[PDB]
Amino acid sequence: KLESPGFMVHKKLKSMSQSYGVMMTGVPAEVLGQMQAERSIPSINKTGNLKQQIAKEVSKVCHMMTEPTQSCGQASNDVCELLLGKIEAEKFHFTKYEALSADGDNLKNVLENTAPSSTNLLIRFEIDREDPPIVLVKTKNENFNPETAVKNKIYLLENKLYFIDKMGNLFNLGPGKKKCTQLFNAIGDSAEYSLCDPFVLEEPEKPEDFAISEIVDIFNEQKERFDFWIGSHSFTIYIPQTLGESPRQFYPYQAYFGSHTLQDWFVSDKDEYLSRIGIDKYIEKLAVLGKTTNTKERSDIYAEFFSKRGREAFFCAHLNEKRQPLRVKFKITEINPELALKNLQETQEFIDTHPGENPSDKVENYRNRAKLAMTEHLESLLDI
Repeated sequence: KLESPGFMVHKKLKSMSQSYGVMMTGVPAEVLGQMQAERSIPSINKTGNLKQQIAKEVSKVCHMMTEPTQSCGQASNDVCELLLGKIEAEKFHFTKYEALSADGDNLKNVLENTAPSSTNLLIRFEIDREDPPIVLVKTKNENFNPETAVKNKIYLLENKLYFIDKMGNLFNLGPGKKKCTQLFNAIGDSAEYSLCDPFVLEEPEKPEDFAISEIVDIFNEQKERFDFWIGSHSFTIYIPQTLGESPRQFYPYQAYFGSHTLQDWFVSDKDEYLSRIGIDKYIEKLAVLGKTTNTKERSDIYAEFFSKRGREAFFCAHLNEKRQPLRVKFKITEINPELALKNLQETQEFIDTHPGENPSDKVENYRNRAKLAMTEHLESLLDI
């Protein structure tokens, strides 16, 4: 089979990732271990047993390296870095996302206006869910420390009404000290109260329910100060240049934290499986995920596209239903296959430098050196 240089990017990336998993980041093992040691230092109690807490922290990290701990964002970053190169990946990273139009037209048209034989496209997607606060916590100010408080809640003190958002930003919601002192006393003593409860915002009876409904209306009137959106998935699609009049093919790439790595994805050939749906039908279903209000339909598309292969049935079932609305945004660039292939071969050669007859021996050698570098870095930093 003769294939374009563009397709050879995809084939090379897939094969290497299948074989070498974590080594594709190109990060030397001694660098990875020192970063894990530094990341776990805040976890260690200076007064306690040092030689003991070290062995525990190195044991956690050892556990994790055989668990699926690669995040979707990291997987996407790694693809963009390999395909675009370090410098142009950072440009792309500061490009703004465009919201996918209602039918993917804006994205279908970009594809319509590019010659399958001339161009190699990399599309990056992000998927956010709308996550507004749903609890109000009444606390006296003595035992309110804004640095520690749980996020995405509304807090009512005697003299302030605060919204702590997902980033820990503290928003004063507007009322003065007198109005807060009145709201604070009208409400009873639960820990938390709900702010979404029906016939508790529309048909209030109890004075406490009026107070609560009153805070809800204050929050809603100023809702555009806030961003309730939070990321839930990140992934890329690669569309290599075609040969002759061969049809145009897309390959989706992803990891999903706690479910599977980019390597697991490729080993399961779910990229090939989804490839067969065709880029139009894929984008079409992506669009549906964005506008729908149908929970079953929402959970189904998300699971079909983004679950570990073989778990389409329950990835988003029950507790893991996709209850909140989703929006789909994207951003697209072009690829110089010769740069991409050159970056993959620099990775391959960094991998070949590792002792080990099989790919699986190299990965173990990489993991062991990372473990050993993490221990020693932890020892040196703690004076053992």
